[PDB]
Amino acid sequence: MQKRAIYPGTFDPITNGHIDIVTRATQMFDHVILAIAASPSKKPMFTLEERVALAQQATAHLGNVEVVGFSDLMANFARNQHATVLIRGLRAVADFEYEMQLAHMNRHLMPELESVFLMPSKEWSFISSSLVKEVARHQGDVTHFLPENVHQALMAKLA
Amino acid sequence: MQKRAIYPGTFDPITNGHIDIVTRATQMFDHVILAIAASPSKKPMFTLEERVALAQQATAHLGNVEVVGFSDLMANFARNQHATVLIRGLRAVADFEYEMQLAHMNRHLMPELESVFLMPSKEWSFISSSLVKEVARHQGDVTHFLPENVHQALMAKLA
Amino acid sequence: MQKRAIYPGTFDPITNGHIDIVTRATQMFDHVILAIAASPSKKPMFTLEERVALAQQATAHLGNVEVVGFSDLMANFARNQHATVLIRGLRAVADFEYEMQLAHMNRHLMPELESVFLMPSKEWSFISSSLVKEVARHQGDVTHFLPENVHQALMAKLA
Amino acid sequence: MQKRAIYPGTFDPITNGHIDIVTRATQMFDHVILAIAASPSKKPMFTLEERVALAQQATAHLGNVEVVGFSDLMANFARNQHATVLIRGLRAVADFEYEMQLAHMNRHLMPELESVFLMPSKEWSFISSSLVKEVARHQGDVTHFLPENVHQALMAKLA
Amino acid sequence: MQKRAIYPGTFDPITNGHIDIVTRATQMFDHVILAIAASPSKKPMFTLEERVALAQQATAHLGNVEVVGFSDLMANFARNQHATVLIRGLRAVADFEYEMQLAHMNRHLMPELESVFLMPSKEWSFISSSLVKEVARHQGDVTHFLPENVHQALMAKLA
Amino acid sequence: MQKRAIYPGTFDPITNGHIDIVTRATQMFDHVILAIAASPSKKPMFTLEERVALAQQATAHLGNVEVVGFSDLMANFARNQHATVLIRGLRAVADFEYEMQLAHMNRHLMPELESVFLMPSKEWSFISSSLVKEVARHQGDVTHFLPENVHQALMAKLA
Ligand SMILES: Nc1ncnc2c1ncn2[C@@H]1O[C@H](COP(=O)(O)OP(=O)(O)OP(=O)(O)O)[C@@H](O)[C@H]1O
Ligand SMILES: Nc1ncnc2c1ncn2[C@@H]1O[C@H](COP(=O)(O)OP(=O)(O)OP(=O)(O)O)[C@@H](O)[C@H]1O
Ligand SMILES: Nc1ncnc2c1ncn2[C@@H]1O[C@H](COP(=O)(O)OP(=O)(O)OP(=O)(O)O)[C@@H](O)[C@H]1O
Ligand SMILES: Nc1ncnc2c1ncn2[C@@H]1O[C@H](COP(=O)(O)OP(=O)(O)OP(=O)(O)O)[C@@H](O)[C@H]1O
Ligand SMILES: Nc1ncnc2c1ncn2[C@@H]1O[C@H](COP(=O)(O)OP(=O)(O)OP(=O)(O)O)[C@@H](O)[C@H]1O
Ligand SMILES: Nc1ncnc2c1ncn2[C@@H]1O[C@H](COP(=O)(O)OP(=O)(O)OP(=O)(O)O)[C@@H](O)[C@H]1O
Ligand SMILES: [Mn+2]
Ligand SMILES: [Mn+2]
Ligand SMILES: [Mn+2]
Ligand SMILES: [Mn+2]
Ligand SMILES: [Mn+2]
Ligand SMILES: [Mn+2]
Repeated sequence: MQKRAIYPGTFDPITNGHIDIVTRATQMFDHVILAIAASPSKKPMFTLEERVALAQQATAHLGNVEVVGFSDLMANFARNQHATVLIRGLRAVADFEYEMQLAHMNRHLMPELESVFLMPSKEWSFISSSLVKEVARHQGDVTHFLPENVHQALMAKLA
Repeated sequence: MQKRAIYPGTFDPITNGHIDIVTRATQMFDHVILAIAASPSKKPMFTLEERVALAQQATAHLGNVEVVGFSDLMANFARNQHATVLIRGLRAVADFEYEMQLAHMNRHLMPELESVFLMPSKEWSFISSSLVKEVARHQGDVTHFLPENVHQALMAKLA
Repeated sequence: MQKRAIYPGTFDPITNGHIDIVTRATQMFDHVILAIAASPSKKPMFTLEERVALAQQATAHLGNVEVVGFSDLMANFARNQHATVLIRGLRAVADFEYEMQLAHMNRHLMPELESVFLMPSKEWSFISSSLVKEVARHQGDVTHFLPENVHQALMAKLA
Repeated sequence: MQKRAIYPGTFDPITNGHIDIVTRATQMFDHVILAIAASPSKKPMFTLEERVALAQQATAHLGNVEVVGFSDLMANFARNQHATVLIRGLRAVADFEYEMQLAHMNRHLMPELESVFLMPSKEWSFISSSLVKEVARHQGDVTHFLPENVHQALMAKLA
Repeated sequence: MQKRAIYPGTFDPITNGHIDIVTRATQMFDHVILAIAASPSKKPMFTLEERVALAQQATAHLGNVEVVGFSDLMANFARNQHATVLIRGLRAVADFEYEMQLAHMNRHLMPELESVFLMPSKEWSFISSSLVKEVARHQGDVTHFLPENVHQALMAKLA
Repeated sequence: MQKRAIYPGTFDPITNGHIDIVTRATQMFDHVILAIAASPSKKPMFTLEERVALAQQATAHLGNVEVVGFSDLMANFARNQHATVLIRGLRAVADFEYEMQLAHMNRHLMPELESVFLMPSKEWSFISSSLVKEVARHQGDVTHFLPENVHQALMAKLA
């Protein structure tokens, strides 16, 4: 079957953890939409424009990945995009109770959208965009957790 | 014995989950005070006035329920109201560590107030007011999680 | 109202933690039935008869407590005891998860039997029958965690 | 793409929860192998042959499901079945922790076998084979949690 | 060996829980730096100056404790201070997933800095500075959780 | 100061995870006692003598490590070894809960024996003796998770 999956998030910025997850998704699903939310939600270090461009570059090597931005309800977008699979990354440091809440709400909103939880490499299982941003903003080295293009952009952002 | 119990919260707005919990409480305790906190805590979608009126309507069918608003320390109000039972709803997606912290603090503040944790129906075990508000604010259908009166009020609020 | 509550468990043996919980229960409800399950699958250290005796003496000072043993389905025994409140203790977090399962199953078996979780004192928040037995198997001093009569029995049973 | 997925477990016995998960799997992948592990260390109630039979009938209505038993290393069996997706169900939180261990071990044993966690309906989020057996050992009504043929087998096995 | 340990935090204000942890640290390590972060992070009830002075007084009886303030990355300061041990208090109500995330990030940033988790007395295992501040700000008694000097300062702050 | 630390466990068998933890301990304290408990109730795969031998060789490269077996109460053995630091490893979250219980019990038995939790590398954060044995029972390759001598022993023991 030709499944269309959606992998939503703020990607602010996209990390090696995100790349790990989306790469794993492309191996089991025909088309993967990496959906970037225009979430002013607490000042996106990067803007949607930057957010999208960085993601497009970091996943350019992935043939069946499509980077697209969206506003408001993720489920409404997933429905319009005809996605039937919702990719969620599950870190060792994940808020499981929250993921359950989100998945059940998304199922209520769009039952035809099935939540699929993927696990990243042990290497990226203990980090997050906010932690990375916080560390970088406070003069810490986060080179190891980001694609080269994102690393360069981050330095420009904090300079 | 004639126990007086208090069921505190922001009820912003009251949901079917809250109704579930308070209804279960009225079956084991003589008088249940549904206490609504005037918690400006991050802009109450609804005002205390609205908050109270909506709750009064949603629990009007419950004979031994009294909806009352209060400000500042919940324990101080519970003490003045002569409550000896503190109702706490325990969702499957609850922050247990937080509930423990809260209960122990409340016990220090008022040892004569006993924390009672009740469990809602599987139906409401994965939702919360903030999630409901967030989904509704972003164009999602939350009709299923609210009493009719609250549903109508919510639509007016977001229009 | 005069509610009848049941506090089921293996109580092998009953500890100060159990005493703490049942005591809190007697202050909320008219009559409390401390129900000891045979639990053959657990290969209890003490026989049902022994555990019943131990608990009886350990709770003799509590006028409205009744100790009874049972091998039936807890739900059926609860219904037959005319109990409408099911008491459970919440100390540690992985207990909560297991407790929700039994609670939802028990609600399925007897919907009018309302689950009520109570929280023990900080003093007994880290003990369990199995841990006390483990320490006692190695001759460690567990006098602080058990009722006088239970400690003697545990000592005599292990030597 | 035509992916082959494997859904391993002890299935002692298979429950509606398992049915829920495998069903969600058949809607995402072309072929699903419901693999029943011998699991001698668990001292299963039903023999491998019995569990296989039970599952076969319980999933007969699902065209792209295949039930097979195995005593090999799950990873090796997966490779030999030509599966590239490993299905796992996430109901409760302590499962998630244990699941990450097996997932990371299995990824170490077969890196191309991608772990996929699915979430069951709220309806079966609190049941397990062991709990159903426990209730059944006490003659409790478990018809609601098992496929018709499994319930009969469970009844006949316990009397 | 002569180990130099660092115990970082906002100490806003320092509580009996903090005193408990730092006291335990001084018993196993030669020199303990109680590092106070100048974290404007959501309006420090107390200023760094106040924060430091209160801590110095509350730990004056501890000979090998040095109270020092720092800004930005904790790891950068720890490195400059030549610390090889990082003290983290682990409460029963701790965000473990967060502690893991933090520890792994700190290990990436400074591998020569080893994270050591200490456990406070049952007495302080269910509280935190934010909860204490919130309760006090809302007219609750928090005398029991603070050193006398902090208690006096807190009352002045809220008057 | 010259502290003596004890790292107790069943070590059945000792894994790279254990090696990771004890190694971190030797860098903080002068002398470390890796204490292997008989743990008859666990029905260990290897005898105490075997586990001691295995650990001795597995930690021979660590000058300040001492391997000893014991069947006494861990607290008493710690006191008799003149240890004032109790080393424990924290990998997964349900371990933390169980660890707090033993820690509080051990503090009750020997208040001057301070509990110290260390965190293993991401590399060994998902392994355990039981999981390695489980994989090995099915002939899976576990060379990556065990010291050379332990792997041989495990291979020879299972065939
Ligand atoms: N390092 C990672 N490994 C695996 N999954 C991840 C990782 N980081 C994020 N995810 C997952 O990707 C999705 C989107 O996450 P998001 O865009 O918020 O980035 P984030 O790192 O989680 O941000 P933040 O640090 O603000 O929490 C979520 O399902 C999340 O669990
Ligand atoms: N759906 C629900 N089922 C059971 N208990 C609930 C539910 N929603 C809230 N509660 C409980 O009722 C009490 C008050 O909760 P509150 O008023 O904050 O609503 P809320 O849904 O928890 O809000 P929020 O989404 O902002 O977290 C708490 O003890 C909470 O656990
Ligand atoms: N120390 C304690 N504090 C609070 N509740 C407790 C405590 N010990 C047991 N309980 C609760 O009492 C009920 C019965 O528990 P049980 O009879 O199994 O004793 P137990 O200590 O939990 O045994 P075990 O060590 O085998 O787990 C459960 O709901 C349990 O959560
Ligand atoms: N009710 C359920 N809902 C969702 N997933 C489930 C459910 N029961 C089992 N699973 C999942 O299916 C897989 C196999 O589980 P298993 O065969 O052990 O049955 P089980 O119910 O988990 O047994 P037990 O009661 O012995 O723990 C696991 O990944 C498990 O998480
Ligand atoms: N009562 C306590 N017992 C043990 N450790 C504590 C306690 N309070 C704080 N800690 C630990 O000390 C360190 C610093 O904590 P912090 O300075 O943020 O105070 P805090 O109480 O955790 O603040 P907040 O209430 O805002 O969360 C952390 O590692 C934290 O876990
Ligand atoms: N891989 C690991 N990483 C970090 N700490 C570990 C690891 N394995 C064990 N430990 C810790 O070492 C101590 C002793 O553990 P133990 O000897 O039981 O081995 P184990 O792996 O935990 O065994 P089991 O598989 O039976 O649970 C415990 O404090 C435990 O948390
Ligand atoms: Mn996130
Ligand atoms: Mn809430
Ligand atoms: Mn128990
Ligand atoms: Mn299972
Ligand atoms: Mn904090
Ligand atoms: Mn262990």
